[PDB]
Order: sequence, then structure tokens, then C-alpha cells
Amino acid sequence: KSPFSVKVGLAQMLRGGVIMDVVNAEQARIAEEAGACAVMALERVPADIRAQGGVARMSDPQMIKEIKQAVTIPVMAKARIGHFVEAQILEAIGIDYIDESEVLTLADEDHHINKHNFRIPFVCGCRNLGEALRRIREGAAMIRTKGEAGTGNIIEAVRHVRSVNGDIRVLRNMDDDEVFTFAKKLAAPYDLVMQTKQLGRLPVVQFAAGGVATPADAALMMQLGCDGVFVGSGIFKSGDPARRARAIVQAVTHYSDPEMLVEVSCGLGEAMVGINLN
Amino acid sequence: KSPFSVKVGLAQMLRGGVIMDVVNAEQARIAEEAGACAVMALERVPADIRAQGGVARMSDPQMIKEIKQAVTIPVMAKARIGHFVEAQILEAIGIDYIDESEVLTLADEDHHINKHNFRIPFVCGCRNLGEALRRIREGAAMIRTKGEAGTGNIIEAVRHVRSVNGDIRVLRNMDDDEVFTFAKKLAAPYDLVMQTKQLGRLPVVQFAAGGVATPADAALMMQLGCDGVFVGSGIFKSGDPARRARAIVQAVTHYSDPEMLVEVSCGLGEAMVGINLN
Amino acid sequence: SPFSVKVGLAQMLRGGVIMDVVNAEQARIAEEAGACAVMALERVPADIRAQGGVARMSDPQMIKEIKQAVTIPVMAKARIGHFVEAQILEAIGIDYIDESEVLTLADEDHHINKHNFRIPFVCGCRNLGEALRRIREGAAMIRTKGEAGTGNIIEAVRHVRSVNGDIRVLRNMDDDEVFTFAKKLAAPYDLVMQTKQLGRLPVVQFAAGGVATPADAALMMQLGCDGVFVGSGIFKSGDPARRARAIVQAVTHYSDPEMLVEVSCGLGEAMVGINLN
Amino acid sequence: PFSVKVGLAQMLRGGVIMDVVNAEQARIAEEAGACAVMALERVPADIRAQGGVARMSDPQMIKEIKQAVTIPVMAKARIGHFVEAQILEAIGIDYIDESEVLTLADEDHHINKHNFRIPFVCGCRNLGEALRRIREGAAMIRTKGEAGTGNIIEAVRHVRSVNGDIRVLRNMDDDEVFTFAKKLAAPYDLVMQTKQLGRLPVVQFAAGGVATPADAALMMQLGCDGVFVGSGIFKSGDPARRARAIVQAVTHYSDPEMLVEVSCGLGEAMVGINLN
Amino acid sequence: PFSVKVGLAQMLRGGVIMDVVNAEQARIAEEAGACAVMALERVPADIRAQGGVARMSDPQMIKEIKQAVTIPVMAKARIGHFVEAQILEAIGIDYIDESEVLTLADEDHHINKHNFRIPFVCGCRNLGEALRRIREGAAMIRTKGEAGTGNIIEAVRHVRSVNGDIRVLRNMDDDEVFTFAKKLAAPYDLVMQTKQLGRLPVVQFAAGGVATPADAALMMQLGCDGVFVGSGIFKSGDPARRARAIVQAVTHYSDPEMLVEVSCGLGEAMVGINLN
Ligand SMILES: [Cl-]
Ligand SMILES: [Cl-]
Ligand SMILES: [Cl-]
Repeated sequence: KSPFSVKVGLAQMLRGGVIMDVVNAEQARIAEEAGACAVMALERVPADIRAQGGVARMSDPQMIKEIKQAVTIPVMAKARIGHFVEAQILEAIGIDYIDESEVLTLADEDHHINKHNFRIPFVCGCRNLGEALRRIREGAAMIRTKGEAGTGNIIEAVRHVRSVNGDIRVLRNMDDDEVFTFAKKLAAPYDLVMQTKQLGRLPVVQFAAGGVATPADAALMMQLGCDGVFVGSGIFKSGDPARRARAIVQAVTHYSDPEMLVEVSCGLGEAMVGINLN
Repeated sequence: KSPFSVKVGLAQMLRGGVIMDVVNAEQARIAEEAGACAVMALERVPADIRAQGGVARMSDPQMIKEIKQAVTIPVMAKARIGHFVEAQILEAIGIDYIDESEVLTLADEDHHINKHNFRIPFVCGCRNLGEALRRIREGAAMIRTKGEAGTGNIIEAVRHVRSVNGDIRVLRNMDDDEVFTFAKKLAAPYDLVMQTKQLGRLPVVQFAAGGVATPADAALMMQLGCDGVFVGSGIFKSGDPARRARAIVQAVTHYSDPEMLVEVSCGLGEAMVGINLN
Repeated sequence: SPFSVKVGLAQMLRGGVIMDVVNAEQARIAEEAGACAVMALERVPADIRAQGGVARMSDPQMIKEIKQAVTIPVMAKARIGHFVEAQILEAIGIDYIDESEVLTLADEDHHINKHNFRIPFVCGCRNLGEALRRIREGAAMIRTKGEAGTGNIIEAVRHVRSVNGDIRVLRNMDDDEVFTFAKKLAAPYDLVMQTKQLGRLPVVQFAAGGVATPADAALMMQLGCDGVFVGSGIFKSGDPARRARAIVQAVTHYSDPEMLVEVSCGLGEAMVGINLN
Repeated sequence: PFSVKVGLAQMLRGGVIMDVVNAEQARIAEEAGACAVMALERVPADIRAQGGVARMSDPQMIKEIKQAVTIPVMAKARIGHFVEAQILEAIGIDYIDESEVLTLADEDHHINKHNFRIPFVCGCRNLGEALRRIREGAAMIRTKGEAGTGNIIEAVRHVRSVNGDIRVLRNMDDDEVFTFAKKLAAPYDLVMQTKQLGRLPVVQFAAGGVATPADAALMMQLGCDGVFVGSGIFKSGDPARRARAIVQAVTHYSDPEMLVEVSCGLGEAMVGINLN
Repeated sequence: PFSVKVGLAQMLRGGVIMDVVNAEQARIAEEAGACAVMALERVPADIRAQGGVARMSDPQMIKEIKQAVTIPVMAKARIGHFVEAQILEAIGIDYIDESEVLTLADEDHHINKHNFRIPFVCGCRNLGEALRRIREGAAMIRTKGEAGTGNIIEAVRHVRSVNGDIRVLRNMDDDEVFTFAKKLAAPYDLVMQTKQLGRLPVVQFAAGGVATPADAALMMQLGCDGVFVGSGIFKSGDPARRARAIVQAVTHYSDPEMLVEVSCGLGEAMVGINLN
């Protein structure tokens, strides 16, 4: 019944899905045809932001309108962290979700957007449970547990998914009297910590993101307990985006079926080569 | 209507009062005759705990019963931080408040008592706003803003009262969007930070404690915005406890009346000499 | 007082965009787009950053050409502490001098004694203490400055939030604690108290540094600024004239998201800029 | 077998074990309702205050204690001093406590407790340490705070640490348990056994700074199976009454009315020392 | 107004203010020619030696001093203790000294002295500090050395610092004064007022370690308006004669013949302590 619970409920519709970053209407249609649950409109895929640098901002509203017209699935778009006016603009365009995104250039180093001031649901990133709960308290309706952006290396996503889920599991069995100190140590609101304890999972939808390059990577994130995955660079920096996109969607749908995982992985073209930051 | 709001309401009755630490029934009757709003039963006054050392614990229930029978004003008693069984015992004795007190020897370095598990209201100490709000979330119905224990030096009480009240004032005018980060930096629950912002004061009664040795000290705490004062050592380590006790009560009642402050301060005996730690 | 007159004049610029211009063509584009004033300088901050070299006051000839090409107020930059550059600018007959940190510092320890001039000055700041020091020296207007020449709004946001945040702290502060606050700001007590009583900066406060889009400009206005400077963001973009207009409209209509969409829609390439992380 | 020793120690659940230095202290302990006595040279508060090398008690004094009571008799051996333990076993006592309050004899190795027929108690401060002591053959664990101070703070810390890690382990992803065992420096099989049981695989008592009935009941409410009391009884004003009060507190640990009654009008507690 | 308080304190120029702890000390001071007495609990040398928390004197003792003399009576309040100051003002004394020899009550904030009708004296060690105290409403400044040692070294240092910075300021390029005010962390308007006057905008006395007539005259030759003496009189062998000698030394500070006469055959000076 509360407006926040409605936004949280909306994002539950994406469970079991793949959200694909797209930079134009052609990428958007490929994503919808492959079975994406939503598209994410942005200026440049994370691998290009990494390689090229420059200030990365909200996409031109014209490009976002073109994407929204080209598909019938939900359209999300990115705003810079703390850039509440970029978010106002995106909401006024009539898209379905805003991603307050760390792959864009940070606009406010100390404060995120007050997401409760918006009617549209927000996705925010996190690396740990404290951070997820802070984003939710600010009004995020969905959490992206984020690894490395633009490298094709799943290592940090695995680390962060295990960190968030691990802390949730610790919390479930914890002595109630110790939860106050746990909330302090997370620097997270106590009420949301207790809600997480009672649910035994994050109070909002949790997707993995960062370095998902292969069907195996996507299925791994699902087997670690995520509700879905974002793919940015891994599709559109690969040799065959459309076939790879489809393979990743199938991998997320059939994540516990190794026979299916073999079939969809077999004879894909070149994966994004990416970069090992060690 | 909620059980917590009832406890918070109970403690409001003490506003404008002086709570006096007492170690036996004689000290208790002197305190009531001088006009104390309540007595605090403890093993040894903070100046003696400082001077003598040893492990300081909850007082023998027999001594607490003797004090409770000797007076008609509310009786409080101290329990060690985290010692929830000491608190169970105190509650079963039928006293009016428990002070989860830092002058006693810490029993749990990482966790305070879960005060919501008790029917009886609790007082807890603090040195800053974050700490006050953490104690309130655990279920404290009253806050003691604490300076130095057992020295007769008001400096740290002033510092901590100014810190708590100063942060409350900052909070009142703060951009709402910045309050999330402020709560993180306080390591305090956001809902209580917002409640403090809306009230423009602490959500529970706030008394000063630590080093109140003279009528001037007591009135100073009231002029800095406290709801009342604790006096431990300053009365019963002085030359004339009964007259000094009365003078301090009057100083708190008439804190903005310098003529009255002169009268009550005039010809008191020797104050506690105390110790300058600098 | 003569200072209060200068402070009063700057109040006309409230709700405006001041645009850095390097020649008379840029000046006319700025006026046509609805700029409240132009700022004559040798090179836009992004070019100073990229090229280096010593950056000084512009040639008086170029300033005269800009002043003749427009009817809106003309400002120009002088190096910090370079009081002779400022004497020259005043003698040219421009409307404001910006004692500017984007030019090469001429005096590391002292700013211009701005009370010795008839013309009003703009100075930069990063925090409230600095703003109040510049005002005491005679600045009639303050530019709260982020990063120069990068197109990244992050430091402007940081500094606007710092100045406005300290002003808000000051409003409710116990009067007895203001003496120590003034000491900690290293700011004159009388100006701290004036700021406390007004609940805002005692002069006009604009944002500057990294304003690249209409969204950026409206953000600065929603954070409480009186207007914005734009240097590089217009003239290092793909379509300076259309972008200039969009930024002006964004400042005028800063609380209207429907309007912000319209002016942002189909603008050409923004300045790419540089992320200093 | 080991499971037999572990089963024996389960009988002490709900009890108080009292340190005694002579046969008089032993009889006071049995009369007060102690589940067992612990024969040692000097109570921990005296070892702390006086220093010197603290060793196994003279066998003669241990024999005198064993004859004076019918409840189980335990006695202390220095860590790693397997010959002291051989001697104790040959005396015919019921348990050996390989004890950190005595002067360490081997800084790198504990007694190989599997070589003995008699069950052993060992101390710990964390779960890794408990599991290492169990693998060496400890049939019972004493989760130990500060010895000889009357300050319960470190016992609370260590009980919360052991029990907290057990609770983390219960819900842990199975695939992460290998790394958890590495980080505890504990044997994987015992870590998995702990995970499956949801508790320590042997009896776990609290010890260190238990001075009052409230302290004893606190340890029980935190999930311990019983408590050791060393100094808190025999460095107090009335050892016999305090001993009884502590036994009752452990038996009735969730009954605040009873805790008031037994705490009311006890004499002077051990004054002890605040180290922090 | 502030200018009225500043004008009042100008009357003390050329004088010696003597710390007194009772009415006997007060009468000795008035008889010796003190321009005012300073009522306090204990002389600084006793505060140093004995420690303890040093507070405002009992109002009764202050009333006794105020009745025993006709010269102005000052008394000490702890730094930041604005209620002690309220009390002193309500007693009807002439000046409050917000004094660093008493135990600091507020480490971050001094008394807002503009809220009082009575003039205040405050201490300083440098020009920035003096100007901050004046802006808070001090009507008089005490340039302070070491308290309770009888060693004039720090008073000389601080007098030279304040007066030296004033002399630098007089000739300074006006354009550089803004930065100078920043570096002093002092209000610009008061810095400019000091520059235009060529001296401190309020009366400036020396204090700290004045033990002999020579010390007192030295402070006057360095440009002070007068001196405080605390310990140097009442920790000496003959307080009354020494008190008189110091008054004469301040009155006749440039007359070496007079300085010889008043210094000749005084008893034992306070022995004091060399801290360095
Ligand atoms: Cl960044
Ligand atoms: Cl040892
Ligand atoms: Cl001090």
C-alpha cells in the first residue's frame, strides 16, 4: 500500500531476467529480441567509458526517447550519483526506472539522490550489505551488487555477491541483542537490518552486475542467489552480440541445467577479451 | 500509546530536577529532604570508584531495598553496561529506573543491554549525539550526557552537552537530502535522527552529569539546555552534604536568577576538592 | 556606502548565466542566447588547462571589441593580486572585474584590495571562510568554484554544499559559539554575524566550474545559487549557440522538469572533458 | 573411546565447578551443591597477586580432597606437562584440567590428551582454539575470560565470540566452510560437526571473573552449559553462602525472582581488579 | 556600551593589581597603594603546588573583601563559566577576570562578555588572542607569562610578542592587513583599529612571575599599562613592604635611583621554580 512498497513490487517483475545496457535503438531491439527483461539506456557501455575516459553523464533525452519507442519492455536509464536534476529529467521523459549509477562520473561525492522524492523506481549499486541498506533507506527499489565495470572479469562481482549474501546469512541466526552493534558496524539503519533478518534476504530485488561475459558467468550469479543480472559490455563488446545475448538470457532462465548451459555456450563467437587488473 | 512512549513519558516527570547518587538510606533521606527528584542507589560514589579502583558492580539488593523503603521519591539503581541479568534483578526488586552506567565496570565491551526487553525505564550515558541515539534505539527512555566521573571538574560535561546540543541545532536546518549521510557519520539510526530534526531536541529527557560540584555548575548545565542534572560525588564528598544538596536543587529550579544563585552559593562549606586531569 | 552600492548593482544578475568569451563573436552569441553578462578572457579554462603557459589579463583591445559588440554588462579577468591589471581594466570602462583563480596567480599571499576601486569585483571561493575573506577585501559578488576546464560538476557541488551548509549551521548556532566559529573559518566576525542574520551570503553567489549541461545548471540553482558561470561548457561543445540558450532557459526554469527535458533534448555533443580520478 | 569421555562430561551440564585448595574448601563446595571440585595449589587471584611458578598440586593434597567428597574431583596440570597429567591420572581423579592459570610448560604444544583414559578440560578464547583443543582430545571446554580479577568482561567477550561463530557457521554456505576452517586454523571435520550440531561438540562451561550470582546466570543466559568459579567464592566474605547462591543461580538462571533472593544480603564480593 | 567599559579600565593605568585570598591580604594591598584587588580562592603558586579543581571563590569571601577596601574589587571566574560570572556580577564587584589560572570550564568557548554590564579582564599570549578576547567583550587584557613560578621569562616573551606585532602592524602595507588578520585568526576591524591607534584598543597589563620591583619596572619599560602580582607578594617574606616597593616601582619605572631605594633590604623574594 505505501508508495515505496509499490515501487519495490514493480521491480519484482524483473526477477529471473537479464537487463542489457544499450546505447541506441538498434542495440535495444537486439536486446528485446534476445529476451531481455529490460533495457538500460546509456551514453557508452562501461568498457568504452573505462577505455576512453571523459566525463560520463546522463544520455541525451532524444536518444532515450528513441529507445523507449523502439521496444515494449521496460526502459531504464542512468543518472550520475547525486545528480537529482538528471533524475528529474529522466522521470519527466516517462521511462520506467532510473539507475543512479557509479559507472557514470560521480556528481556528488558525499550524498546520493533522495530517491523518495520521485515516483519512478530507482536502482542503485552496492558492494556490501551496509551500502545496499543505505541505498534502500534513501529510496532505492532495487539493488545492483556490482563488481568491476568494463573488464569482463567476474571476480569482484563474485566477491560482492558473496559479501552481501554472507552477511545476510550471518544476520538470520544472530542473537537479537547483538543486532544493534551489527547495524552500527554496517553503518546501516537498524530497522532495515531487522527487516533483512526477518526476511532472510534483501528487502528489494538484488541483481548482479560487473564482468558478466559468458553464459557460465550469468548462471554462476544466479546459483549464488541473485534475482537476475545486468550485462553491459559483455554483449556489445563481443563478436556476436545477438547470439550471445540470447545465450545469456537462456543461462539465467535455465541456470541449474548444465545440459542447457553446454548447448547455449557451444559455438558462441569471441567473448569480450577484457582486462585482468592484476 | 506504545510501551516505549510510556517509559519516555514517565521520565518527563523528572524535568527540572536533581538526581542524587546515594550509597545508603541516610544519604537517601538527606537527598529527599533537600528536594531531589530521585535517588540513584549505587555501591560507591564515582570519586571513590576512581580513587579506590576494584570491580564496581550492581549494589546488593538488600541495600537497594533499604533505600527504596526510606524515601517516597523514585529510586534508580546502576547496572553494569551489557549486564542484562543485573538489570533483571533490579527490575524484580521493584525500583523505578535502571541506569546502565559507565561508572560501573563494563561487563560487555561490544553490546549494551537490550532495554526494550524490560518494563522498567532505563537511563544511559552519552558523550555525543550518535551515542545518545544508539542508546535510545536500544530502548533508553532517558539520556545522561556525561563528562568526567569523580573529579569535580565540569569541563567534559560542558564539552559533551555542547556537542549533543550543537549537533541537534545543526540538524534542524540541514538540507533533508544530506540527513542520510549525517546519520551514517553519526552511526545513528536514520529514523531517530529525523525525529530529532523534527522535534528540535533529543527525543527523550536529557540530564547533565559529571563534575557538578557547585550551584553555579548545576545552573550552567540548565542554561546550556539540559532538562536536569545528576550529582554523584559533589554532594557527598563535600564538607556539608545537606546544605549543598539543597543549594544545588535550588540552583536547578532557579537557574536563570543570579540573585538566587548568589544566595544559595553564599557560605556553603568546602566543595569537593577533586582532581584536574590535564 | 560605496560598497553597498556595488553589492546592490550585482543583484541585477540574479537568475542569470554569465558566459566566458574570448572574442566579439562569442560575445554576440552569448547576448543572443540571453546571458546576463559576458566575461572577457584570453582563453577558456579548458584551453588554459590543456595548453598551460602563463595566463594573464586579456589585451585591452580585445576587451574593447567585446564591450562594443554587446549591451549587456562586460566583465573581465585579472590575475589574483595583480592590482595593476585591475587598474587597467577599470580604466577601459568595463562593468566588473573577476579576480580569477583560472588565470596564473600573481600574488600567492595577498589578493587585490578591492575597496580601492570604483568598479565591482567578483572573486572565487571554495568555502565560507574564503568567501567572507574575499568580501571583506571588497568583493561585491562571489563565485563558488569547482574544477576549471574539466566539464565535471563534482567539485562545484562539493563547494556549493560546503558554503550553503556552513551558512545553515551558522543560522541556528548558539551566539556564544560564533566567536570560535569565526576563528575556525579565519573569517571576520562582523561578516560571520551578518551572514547569520541574513541566513545567506551577504552578496550575490553564483556557481562555477564544470557546468556542461542544462541539468548541471539547474542543479546549481536547486542547491541555492543565484546564477551560474559557464566557461568551457558552451564554447568547447558541438553547438555553442543552442547549448548557450538551453543553459539560460534551464537557469530560468530550474524547478520545471518538463522544461528541462525540452531544452536538453537533441543538443549536440557536450564538452567531453576530463575525469581527474 | 573419545565419545565415552565426551558423554561423561555431559553429566556436569547445569553445574558449578569450584576451585578448592584443601579438603575444607572441598566440603564447603560439595555442601553448597557443586557438580565437581577442582583441586589446585592456589586460587587464580592468589597466583596473580603473588606470582611464582604455579604447578600441579602435591598428590597428597589431591588425595585428601578426593577422600573428602563424593562428587567428581578434577585437578590442574600445566599446559604441555604430560607427566603432571600422567601423575594425576595415576592418583585416580576424574578429570584433568590442562590449565592456562598454571605456568605454561610448553609454549608450542598441548598435551596429547588422546593418550589418557581420564577426560580433560581445556581453555579457549575463540572457536578455532576450542576445536584445536577438542582435536587433541579435550572432552570439555572452558571458555575463559580473565583469571583472578572478578571482572566478567573477557568471559562475556569470549562466550559471545565462540557462540557467535557457531551461529555464523550453522547457516554458512557449505562451499565457504573450507576457507572458514582455514581462517580458524581448525580441523575441517570438527568445523563441519559443529555446523551440523549447531553447538560445540563437547560440553562448554564459562570461566573467569564469575564473582556474583548475576554473573553466573548471565553466562547461562548466553548459552553456556555451566560455570567454573575460582576466586569469586574463596576470596569473598562468606564463601559457603556465596557458593550456594551461585549454584542456585545456575540452576534457576532464567528466574529473576529467585536471582533476587539468592543475591540478597550476601557479604562482600571479591573486590578484584579492573585491568582496563 | 563597550566604550564605557573600556574607559573605566583606563583609570587603572599606572597601577598594580594584587591577588588576595582574604580581607587581611586586601587591606595590606590597599595600604601599599594597589589600584585594585583580585579576589581568588588560592594564589597561583598554591594552585600550581597543590592542584585540585580551582573555581570562583565563595561569594561570602568576596563580600568580605569588597567591604574591607574602597579600591575596585575584581574576582576570577573559570574560562567559559558564564554562570560563575553572573554570580560575580550579582555580588556587585567592579571587574571579572575570566582567568586561565582557574580550571578551564569550557575548552572551546569563552564567556560572551558583551552580555554583562560589568567589565572583564582576559588573558593573552599573543596579539591574535588579545583581539579575540576583546571581540568577545574583554575591556582589559592581561598579557600572561607563567603562573605561580616567580619567573618573568614568559611574561617578557608574551609582552614582546604582542607589542612587537602591534609595531609591525603600524607600518604594514594596508593591502597586506587582510592576510595578517587571517594569520592572527583575529577580526579584521579590530586589527585595523589597532593599526590606527598604534597600541592595543584596551588597557594592557603584564602578569606572571612578577616577583621583584625590577620585574615590575621592566614590564612598564616594555610598554605595559600596569601589572598584576599574584604570588610574588604573598609568597614572599615581607608581603606589605614588597607590595609597597612594587607599587613604587611601577609609578617610578624610569628612575633607577628610586628602583635601588625600594629594592634595598626587602626580605626573601618568593623562591619559585625554574621550569626550563
Ligand atoms: Cl568518478
Ligand atoms: Cl605463563
Ligand atoms: Cl586546566
